[PDB]
Amino acid sequence: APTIIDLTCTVATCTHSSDFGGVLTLTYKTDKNGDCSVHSHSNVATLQEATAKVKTAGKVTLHFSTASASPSFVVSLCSARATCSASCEPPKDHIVPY
Amino acid sequence: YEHSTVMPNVVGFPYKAHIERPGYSPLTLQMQVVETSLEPTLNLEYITC
Repeated sequence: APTIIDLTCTVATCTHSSDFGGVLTLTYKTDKNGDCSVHSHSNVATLQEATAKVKTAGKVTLHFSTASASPSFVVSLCSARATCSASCEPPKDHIVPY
Repeated sequence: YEHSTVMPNVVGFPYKAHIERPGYSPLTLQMQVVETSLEPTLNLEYITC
């Protein structure tokens, strides 16, 4: 498996809607390109995917869903770890069929 | 998705509107007032020659 060091987490947009309504960006440094097993360590946020493709450019993006105004959780990529916090805004749609 | 705004009544002014729905990427509209016409209402009184 590829090695990951200096992993930092940022949030582009959050919105606590029913669907996957937040986009997260991870910046890292790797020795080789490959596959990693991303996870979230809190039930505050649920990820979309379980596997990610790491490339030497060093940036990946993920989608998550939550329902709190101020989420805060630890995301792990391969063997690394980082802390994410964000601010979220209410959705405008009243009723959805999913 | 309802929306409301105010735009000036000046011909050729390139008004732009911003609409931001939380579940989607924001959208921008370009509006322009190519022409106006203020027509009154008339009641003929008489005619002279």
